[PDB]
Amino acid sequence: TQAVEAGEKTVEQFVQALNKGDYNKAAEMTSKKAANKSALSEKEILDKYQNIYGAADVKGLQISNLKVDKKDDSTYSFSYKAKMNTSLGELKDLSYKGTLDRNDGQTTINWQPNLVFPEMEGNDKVSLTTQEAARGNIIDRNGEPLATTGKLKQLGVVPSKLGDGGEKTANIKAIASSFDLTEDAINQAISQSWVQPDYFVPLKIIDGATPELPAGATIQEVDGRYYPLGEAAAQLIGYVGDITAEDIDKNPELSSNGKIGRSGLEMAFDKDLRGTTGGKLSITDADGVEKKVLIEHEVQNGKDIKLTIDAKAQKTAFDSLGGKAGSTVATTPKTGDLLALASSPSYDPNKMTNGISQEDYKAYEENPEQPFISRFATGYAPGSTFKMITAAIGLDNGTIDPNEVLTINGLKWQKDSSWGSYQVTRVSDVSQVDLKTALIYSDNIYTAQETLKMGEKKFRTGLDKFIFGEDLDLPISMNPAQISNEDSFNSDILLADTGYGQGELLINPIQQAAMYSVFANNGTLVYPKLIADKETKDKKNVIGETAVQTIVPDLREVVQDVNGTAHSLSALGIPLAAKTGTAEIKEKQDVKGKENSFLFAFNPDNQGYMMVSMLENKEDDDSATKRASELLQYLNQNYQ
Repeated sequence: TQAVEAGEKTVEQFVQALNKGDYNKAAEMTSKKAANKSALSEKEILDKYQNIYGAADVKGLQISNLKVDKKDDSTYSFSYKAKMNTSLGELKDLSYKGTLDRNDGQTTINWQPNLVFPEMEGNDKVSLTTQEAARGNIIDRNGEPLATTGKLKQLGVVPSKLGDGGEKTANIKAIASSFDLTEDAINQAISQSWVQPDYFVPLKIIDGATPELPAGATIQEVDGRYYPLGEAAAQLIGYVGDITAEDIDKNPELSSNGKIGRSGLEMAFDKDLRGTTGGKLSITDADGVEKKVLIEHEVQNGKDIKLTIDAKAQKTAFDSLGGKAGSTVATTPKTGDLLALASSPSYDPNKMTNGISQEDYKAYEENPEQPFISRFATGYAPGSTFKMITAAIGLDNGTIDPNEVLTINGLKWQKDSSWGSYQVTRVSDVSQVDLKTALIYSDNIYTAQETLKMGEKKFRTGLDKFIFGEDLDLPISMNPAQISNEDSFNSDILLADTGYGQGELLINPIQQAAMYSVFANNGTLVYPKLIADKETKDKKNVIGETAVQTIVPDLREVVQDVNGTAHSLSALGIPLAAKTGTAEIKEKQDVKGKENSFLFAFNPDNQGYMMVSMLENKEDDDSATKRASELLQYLNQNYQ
């Protein structure tokens, strides 16, 4: 019994050493090389495991049903079931067997080639054939492609057919002036270490028709990942890169030759898009005559993911931002379909997945506007557009009388001298302000006063009926929206700021479009939806239908009244209920004050579309309303 427990522990340590990849550690637990003892030396056992288990990318060896008994005074037989993960899948129901040797004070494994794979004997080889799986496509709601696998035009040069001295410089300047590329860049490419005289040196992917090819230039068609929309949806879709040795160490079922998504949806749906590697792992004899086929299954190409995105709306929404910092979310508020998730500025996913230089990538990672940020999923303060929610809450608890008129003098206001130097600021010096006037002129002083009259308790009771703290069911990496840092404001100033949407509030544009959807469903919140096949989830009785029928007509006047903040949208001549907003941002790291411009708009007649747009750190005389003329036309025409 005492010697039997050491045998089991030896087997346990042996499998553990194999599971952690330490083959030398496992090989040093084997007995001496002999006929009935071990079959190979320690170094030979190391090489056999490293070669065989490394070719199949074996990882995660786990055992069960371990039984160690006794055969003689020094031989102890053992047996266990085992399972492992390979490049083709999981090998299950593996019946291993062997013996041990307690010659001295140490039990050692009588190593045999059947401890690699069950039915291996003598000098049996292992063969692994694999067929790559084609990565699936990402399409919009109408089948238009957002991420596909197509043929690309690879522009490159051969240093031998280029020239010696003079002709080489002239052709490089000709291949540089014809394809828009630095003359020093072509020389740096053809002079790298790996380059040999008669090699094809790739340079740039051409997305149009082939221009004139000077001497040495040649195009070679290669298949690779292609993104039609380009930077317009680079943050949403993401990109794919070459699979590295560490990625295979993490997941052996990846292709050691394929592509893996690095960000966005290409990464979120990498398992559903990469497919499963087909092939056959088998045990062959001395040559290539197969004995036992361990694993085998046909190749399964990746599935296709169909999004709710509208391809043209996504392109229009991104281009409308004009390269500035901001985001735009367009939805169908009754179903939650995400028609567009634009984020600007952006990067080139085609340049990212093909040939990207360490200089252009550094330019993408140092731009203070940070193009890599998915701004539709980044938590921001909602701005003065949030007064709608504060008003809708005030109408449900009877705090806000739509006809009651507050008397406000000036542009700054504070409850008490206790506030110190902080004052709620408004842009329009309107004396007699009621609810309708406050929404037209975007009066923060009205909202700050009604919020304080409402009280923290009633205000949070209305806010808690929304989606604060909820993790949305979307394949987009996101943090849930918060009302503040803690569950209590503990500051009348912070409560007033939260009234008009800029305290410790953090709500990303997707969560904003969710909360604002109540105005298109009579107080019923419709969760956003990105996958076309999913069902519409809703949250009924968020705000009162009385509040919606009171605020939406006022939101119409935001566009129709000549002093409305969105009156420039009346140029469209379409039914529009809209709301604008601003947000002042100034932390300790900020130089001066940075302002964010917001616009919320939707069709109040048919509820066919809804739009929220933001301009982060706006330039002077710039606004989200200024750039929303085109997207609103498209959504009004194509989504009734």
